[PDB]
Amino acid sequence: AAQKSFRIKQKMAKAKKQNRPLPQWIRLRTNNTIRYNAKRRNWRRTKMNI
Amino acid sequence: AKRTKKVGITGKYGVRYGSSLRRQVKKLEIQQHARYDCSFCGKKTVKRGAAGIWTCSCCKKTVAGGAYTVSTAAAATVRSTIRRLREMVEA
Amino acid sequence: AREITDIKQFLELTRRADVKTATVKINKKLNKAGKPFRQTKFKVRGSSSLYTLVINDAGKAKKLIQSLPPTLKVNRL
Amino acid sequence: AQRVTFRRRNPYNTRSNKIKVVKTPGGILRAQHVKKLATRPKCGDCGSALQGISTLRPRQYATVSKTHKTVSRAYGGSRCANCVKERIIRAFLIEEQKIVKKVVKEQTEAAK
Amino acid sequence: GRGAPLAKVVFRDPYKYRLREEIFIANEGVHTGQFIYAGKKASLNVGNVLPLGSVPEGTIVSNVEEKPGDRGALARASGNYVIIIGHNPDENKTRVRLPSGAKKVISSDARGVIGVIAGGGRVDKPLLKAGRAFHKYRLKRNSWPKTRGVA
Amino acid sequence: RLLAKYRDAGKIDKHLYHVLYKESKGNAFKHKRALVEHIIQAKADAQREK
RNA sequence: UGGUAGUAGCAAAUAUUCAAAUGAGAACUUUGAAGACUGAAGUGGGGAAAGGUUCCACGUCAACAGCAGUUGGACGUGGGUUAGUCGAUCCUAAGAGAUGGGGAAGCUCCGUUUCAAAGGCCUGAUUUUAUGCAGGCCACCAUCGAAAGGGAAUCCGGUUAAGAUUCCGGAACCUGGAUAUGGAUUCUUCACGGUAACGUAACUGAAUGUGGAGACGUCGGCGCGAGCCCUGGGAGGAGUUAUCUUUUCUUCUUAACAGCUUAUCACCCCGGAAUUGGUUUAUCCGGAGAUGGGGUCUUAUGGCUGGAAGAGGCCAGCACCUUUGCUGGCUCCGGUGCGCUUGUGACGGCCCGUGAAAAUCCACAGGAAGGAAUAGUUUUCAUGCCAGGUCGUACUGAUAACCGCAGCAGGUCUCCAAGGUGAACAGCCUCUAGUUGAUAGAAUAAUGUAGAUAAGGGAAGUCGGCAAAAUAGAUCCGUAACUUCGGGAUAAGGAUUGGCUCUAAGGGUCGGGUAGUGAGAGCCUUGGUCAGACGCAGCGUUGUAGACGGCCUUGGUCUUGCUACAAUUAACGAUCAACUUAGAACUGGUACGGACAAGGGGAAUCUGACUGUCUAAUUAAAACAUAGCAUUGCGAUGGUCAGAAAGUGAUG
Repeated sequence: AAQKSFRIKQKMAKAKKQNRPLPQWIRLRTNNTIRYNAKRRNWRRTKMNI
Repeated sequence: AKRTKKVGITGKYGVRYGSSLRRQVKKLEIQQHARYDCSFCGKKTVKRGAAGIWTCSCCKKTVAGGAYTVSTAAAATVRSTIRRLREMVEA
Repeated sequence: AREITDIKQFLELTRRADVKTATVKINKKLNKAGKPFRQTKFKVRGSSSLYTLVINDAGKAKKLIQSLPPTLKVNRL
Repeated sequence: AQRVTFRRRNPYNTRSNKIKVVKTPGGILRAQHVKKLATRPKCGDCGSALQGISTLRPRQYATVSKTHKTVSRAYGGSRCANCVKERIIRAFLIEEQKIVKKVVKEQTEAAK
Repeated sequence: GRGAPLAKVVFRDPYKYRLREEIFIANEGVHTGQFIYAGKKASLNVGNVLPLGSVPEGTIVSNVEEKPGDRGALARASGNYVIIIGHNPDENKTRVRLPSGAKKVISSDARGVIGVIAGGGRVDKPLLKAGRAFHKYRLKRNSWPKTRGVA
Repeated sequence: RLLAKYRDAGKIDKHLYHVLYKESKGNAFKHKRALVEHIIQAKADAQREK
């Protein structure tokens, strides 16, 4: 941490690209129940445990 | 002067440890920290480290000896026994 | 990184076919305690180190500037 | 004063991580990491450092010419001179004394 | 962790050209540069190592083998020694006296080095403080301090 | 080093050097001036015994 | 979902104020002006562990920031981490763990060099031979395990909204591989010099062996070096000026690398010692050869030069809607040290503690093999050429970025380190740096918490002087019983302590002559000789300076050979930095360790000898430990103990 292996950084890359809200166009789509993103992992609330 | 009356070097221990024990440790530190004659170079330069080891300061030698003195009294007789025993092989 | 005292060694270096760049630097320093005078430094770039030549008397320096081969690219100051 | 920092990423005061403080041409104090000090080669027999040998770290000795690693005697960069002198004297005199051991037993074995 | 000092005696390998270094327990009074003679016909001087069938009785040897070739079992700690008190040349046995005062008959092909063991009189000095016993037992094993089982 | 340079100037011989050196190793000399006075004292004594 | 209740409360960390800007709206945002704080064992600069985007920018104010909000470690959208040299990679440590084997119904257990036929290395065979075969050797015997141990290699300056020992400019070095050009050697084929210690840019060398480096505790003082601190002269810029002050602050810097040179230590040669002598703060050395004289060596260091002033720094001018500068200067000469920190050299103390290993690299012994000159050898000499892969790199490292459910007065390893007082890294105040954040306003009742101060008496309070008070720094005097003779002891108990003007002591560096002479190895100067050259200036012109100087000199030009006189005596004269100690007057509303800091002591008893250790969240003790004493078992086909077993295991 500040000096890392590669595997942990690869999972941080995935944890970055998932840390975003819904696309705005899905809420218009037919038969939609998804109203927000129920998996927003912040860094002040949830530690991902690698 | 003579700064201590009867403790000597064991005055570094102080008031602790009894009197007979400090007298007993004195008896062996006067042998241990002393400076002995080297039998080969003839110089009084033998000091010890590392109990049982007597390194000459000059002359590079090292005598494995007694732990506090260069050759203890129960050892220096043994070689005289050897001096008795090796003479009977020839005569 | 090196310093050269000889002149003919420097002339041997300027024709060594790796030396593509040289430069002439003109310093303004003072002799023994009194007077300002003109020092020059000839720096040839060998491919490993940068050789120099320190000339204090400029009466050798004008002859030496003339004595450089003209195929050598010279940065003047 | 100007308080300085480590340059590498090792924060502890180990034997590898030593620091000199140097003024740099920008005027500022800055740290310089200093390699451990090289030790002189020693005689294997008398323990004295033997002279004529450049004192370098052990992989520096492959960057150097052979005359900074050697003196011009037999047993040059390995043993100090006196010991070499002694192992000539001894190695002469016994190989004279042994010849005495070959001249006594030509006569004592013959006069028996 | 050992009261006696060692002795790194170096021998010539008889079958390949090299030197083999061997760690004896130093007897008392072996200066460095002493030639140490291992073997049957070796003379009887302080530091030589000999078979027990080659020495006379009353000889004060140490580092003596139990069975011939286990390389130094009996009488190794500092100050100690065994004393050959008799021979039995029939079926080549030797009767010795161990440091505890137990007499014992062993084989006369076992090897003992002549002389008492260097470092003698090590426990005649008091160990005055607890820290000195700590620094004694930090180099042997974890057997200190001993809590009483009544406590 | 004052005894050293007085010997190197030849003002004092080496016998009195080896006496006054071991005396200076004790107290025997409160300062520089007392030692100069003690040099001149013993030198005048050996001069009167000459 | 209530009553409770719009109450308990949002009070530790000395602390905020004024004006302007944005805005619907500023106790809280931004700038400026004040005022303070941490005060360099910092509320400062970097990091390890940990977090993972929080770093940085634009926009937004629903929710969160237990008040506020136009602000944010929030929300929305994007941007950002560049390495041959930093680390990981490689090595082994305590240890883990295959293979061979041995158990176990089996999951799996033991063991790690072991009851195992456990593999590669260079030369020859080549011109079927592709690189197999004929040998000569050698035997170690997996693998993992330390981004704090071992280790091949870099630094400076600049640069971005966020990266830099990584990018850019310059300057280097290491490893691996190629081949040439020189130089060296050679018909004395595989170098010479030095009495020697050893030196030279080079100066064959296999298998095998040996040695060195890697390789190393801790404490103490001494020497040297670096950086900081302090200080003098000089060259700039700012502040103060009612008065005074040659004033107060600030800038004046130099890297990696390379060449030459040098300091202890060590060694060689001549030489010979007692009328014992060298010599350290610390007492060790010398006929196993001192002191003395002359040398050799190492180079962390230091110095000079190159890098490199063309860099950075501090100023000045001419300007410039803006872009962007351009032109100039200077950047110099020193000194001190029980100073602070740090590195090291030689020592000295300590031990029934004597204080890692391997990789890697080098050297020597050895002599296989190969090599001459019409030229073969030489890449551990100079130069040149080519290449250096992968992964990490942003930021915080904490009274908001980690863990404690939280933006929790807790907890978490380390480096740097300023001025004054002062013994001090104590407390107290300031500089560089960073903050000004911890809901506010008004009053200031009871009872609280935190700090105080009290007439007279003095523990009479109380289970008990519990809590406070009192002493306390330094200097000088004086110090009992008892004792293991070391202590007890800062025992007890007294006396001083400012400011000012002085006095005495405590140290260094060079000079030890007059006269006649040589070189005054300064040669000045008058004269030139011709390198009299660089460069300036002007319409090769034919003017400028000759660097105002190698070279030749008629001498007035404070270092001296040789002797004269006789040189020698008291040992001096000049001169410069340190502070320490002792005393005297004089003076102050009798004060003066003026704040801070900072022992109460004695007479005894019970108990444990002591230093130490534990019930982390009620027990820190007379308990546990301890050294000391004593006992018991055991001679390894063993004593104590483990295992479900084993061709097992701990002490070992």
